[PDB]
Amino acid sequence: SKDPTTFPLGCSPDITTPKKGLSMELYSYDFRKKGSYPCWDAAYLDPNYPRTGYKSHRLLAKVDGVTGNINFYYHATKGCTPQLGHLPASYNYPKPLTMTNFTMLLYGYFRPKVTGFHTFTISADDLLFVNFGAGNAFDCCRRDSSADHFGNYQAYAIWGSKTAKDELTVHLDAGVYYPIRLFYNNREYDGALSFTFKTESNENTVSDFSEYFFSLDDTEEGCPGL
Ligand SMILES: CC(=O)N[C@@H]1[C@@H](O[C@@H]2O[C@H](CO)[C@H](O)[C@H](O)[C@H]2O)[C@@H](O)[C@@H](CO)O[C@H]1O
Ligand SMILES: [Ca+2]
Repeated sequence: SKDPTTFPLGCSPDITTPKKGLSMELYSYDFRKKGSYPCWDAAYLDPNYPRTGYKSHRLLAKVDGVTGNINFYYHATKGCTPQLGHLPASYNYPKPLTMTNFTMLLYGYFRPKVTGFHTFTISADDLLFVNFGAGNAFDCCRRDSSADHFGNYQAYAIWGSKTAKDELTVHLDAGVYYPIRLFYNNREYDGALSFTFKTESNENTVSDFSEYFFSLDDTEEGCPGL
């Protein structure tokens, strides 16, 4: 149920109009004390960090309606220094934040337009961990109760690996709502996130998620498929 799979389970909500976009939570991420070498904290790679550790830091912002092109590259100018900047407009959060050092959680549902094999390509500085599918990300219209219980990642990218890029090929059904969780961190300096996909049905890369990302209310019974 929770394991990654090429045939992720999806959801069938009883809702005539879903809400556009994913939800986002932003969290602080500190450097180690001055005189530390390296200056940055390796906590971001603690195995618990994407599940619980990120919540030991300050919740900075919680917003809805994240969609469009969510890709970014923040070029820092100084090492081992908090520097302010902005997320792209697509994130619905125009306040400044420490773009050199922060954590971001996105969640909601991906609804495909076509049926078939989708190949998602991701890259990140410093990390992007992706869950995708009911159970693997969270349970259908039962997100609040299953949010902390995601399974092993469907895809991940870590700066400093051999390549810092990953693919995920999954077969999806058009119009089905698939639970998705993105977890991002910048430890220091530059920060970057790339999230795009292709399908077998044409050669174009999709980078604008405007009619693909949705939010659904939880219900007592949930909204499983099949
Ligand atoms: C490996 C390392 O410590 N590099 C320093 C730079 O910081 C890293 O930058 C990479 C991207 O190149 C990445 O964002 C990583 O998260 C950062 O830790 C930077 O501080 C630079 C300043 O001149 O020095 C490098 O040594
Ligand atoms: Ca970085």
